[PDB]
Amino acid sequence: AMGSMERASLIQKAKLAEQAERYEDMAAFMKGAVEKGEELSCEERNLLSVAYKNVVGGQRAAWRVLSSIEQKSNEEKGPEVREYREKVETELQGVCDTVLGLLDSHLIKEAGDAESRVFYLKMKGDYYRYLAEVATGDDKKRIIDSARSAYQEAMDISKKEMPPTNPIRLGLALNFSVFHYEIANSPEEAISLAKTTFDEAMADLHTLSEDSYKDSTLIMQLLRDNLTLWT
Amino acid sequence: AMGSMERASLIQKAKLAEQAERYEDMAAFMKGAVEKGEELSCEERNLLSVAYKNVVGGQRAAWRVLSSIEQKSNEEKGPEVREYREKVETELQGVCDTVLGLLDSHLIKEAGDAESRVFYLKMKGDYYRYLAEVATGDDKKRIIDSARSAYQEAMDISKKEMPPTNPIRLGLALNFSVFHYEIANSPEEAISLAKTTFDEAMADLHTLSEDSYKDSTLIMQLLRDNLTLWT
Amino acid sequence: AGSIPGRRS
Amino acid sequence: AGSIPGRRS
Ligand SMILES: *Cc1ccc(S(=O)(=O)N2c3ccccc3CC[C@H]2C)cc1
Ligand SMILES: *Cc1ccc(S(=O)(=O)N2c3ccccc3CC[C@H]2C)cc1
Ligand SMILES: [Ca+2]
Ligand SMILES: [Ca+2]
Ligand SMILES: [Ca+2]
Ligand SMILES: [Ca+2]
Ligand SMILES: [Ca+2]
Ligand SMILES: [Ca+2]
Ligand SMILES: [Cl-]
Ligand SMILES: [Cl-]
Ligand SMILES: [Cl-]
Ligand SMILES: [Cl-]
Repeated sequence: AMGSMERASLIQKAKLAEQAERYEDMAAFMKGAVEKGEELSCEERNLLSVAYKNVVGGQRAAWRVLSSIEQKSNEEKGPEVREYREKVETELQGVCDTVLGLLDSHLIKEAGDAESRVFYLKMKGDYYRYLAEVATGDDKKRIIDSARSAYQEAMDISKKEMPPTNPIRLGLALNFSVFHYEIANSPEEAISLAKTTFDEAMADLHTLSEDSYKDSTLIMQLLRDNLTLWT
Repeated sequence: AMGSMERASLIQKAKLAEQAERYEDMAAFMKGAVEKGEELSCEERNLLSVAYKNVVGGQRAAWRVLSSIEQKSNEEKGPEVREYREKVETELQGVCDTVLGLLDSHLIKEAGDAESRVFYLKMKGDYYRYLAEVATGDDKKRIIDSARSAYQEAMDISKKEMPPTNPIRLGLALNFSVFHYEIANSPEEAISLAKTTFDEAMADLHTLSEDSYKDSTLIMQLLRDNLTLWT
Repeated sequence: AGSIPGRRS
Repeated sequence: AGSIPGRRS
């Protein structure tokens, strides 16, 4: 759809869309940029993630509202609540499938540096996790396993190639811990992962500049917030 | 597009969409409901207004962000900011045209009671006002006049048929005052209208129940907030 | 200046 | 529980 627009113009318009809080547009611009076939820079990977995370985040919030109404209804309200929850769910699945398709064609396979590869495998884990949040059919177990496998490959690379304070490594651990707690029914694994991540980052803060320290400690506090919620 | 869904199901889904903060869906459901051809109840008129006011309100906010960036750029940023502002502007115009088309086919012509007719003519004034906010071509004056004329007809009916505390009459006066200040370059008319509206409502509050009082005073405070801003 | 909101809030 | 945000804020 964006095939006739220059890559650089798509990137510029994605930045404008973010400033205007037009995240659906932002995602469409970034999909067009990825489809140009060139690798993405660090900044461009963040535009891609911000756009889709905000789109799917709104769908998730709406799905949860509708799913709560539907569960309470189960006086006869008719088929409408279930139909509308299904509509939002199908839309959400479609966005996740689109993101997974960009990662598979061909972002992950060309990503050789640890920072890019970990970033994309973390995203893959996240969008399978969002599919798992709404899954109930014969493929639920396979969707959960696909998230697990992507996060695990990202973790293995991150532990070999990045310091324990690296923000991508920290955010990956944060999200994989949420996977364990909320999806995999493994709260102890979630707590263990968050605490070991936090403690190993703490012990490496001394190596960091003021700005890197600020970034790492911000994510450490997110880990701590979850640990406080879970314990 | 909604032609195969029951009227009652469209109304129910519009209410669910509002709860889920899915205002584009809400507007599509309400467009489908209007297109069934039956008049709308008070509650249904509010669903229609809420849906489109939230959709166009988001477009307006994005247009303003983009128009501010574009004015500052006028280093050469290339055509992208103007192109993207134009894209959002065209979308906004399309939504306004859709709303105006529902009012013209055939909500206004079948609305005989003062409450319904004033409500729809106020909406007509509002969506021409939103078109006027972005207008710059040969039709700008005619768009401003179309807003004026709709608001004026609504005002004339409201003053004959509704008490001065009626919330629709008050909201109409509020919006027409904003038209005078922001669109018509008539700040004195805006101030006069807001103050006379406020004072005439104040003098009628004694007739109202506690709940009607709460409604009328809420809109009176919006009038007062604008008067404080403008004086 | 503010115009009328869609809901009371 | 919270996951990573898209931006620092
Ligand atoms: C999964 C992930 C993605 C991006 C980053 S980040 O370092 O680019 N960054 C960030 C830095 C510091 C604290 C939080 C964040 C999240 C937003 C982005 C901009 C980290 C992890
Ligand atoms: C233009 C207009 C539209 C609707 C109303 S209202 O009375 O239905 N109402 C309201 C009541 C009290 C205070 C503010 C409002 C605005 C939202 C709606 C629900 C009034 C004016
Ligand atoms: Ca090119
Ligand atoms: Ca009953
Ligand atoms: Ca490469
Ligand atoms: Ca029918
Ligand atoms: Ca220069
Ligand atoms: Ca009638
Ligand atoms: Cl539906
Ligand atoms: Cl554009
Ligand atoms: Cl309300
Ligand atoms: Cl940031």
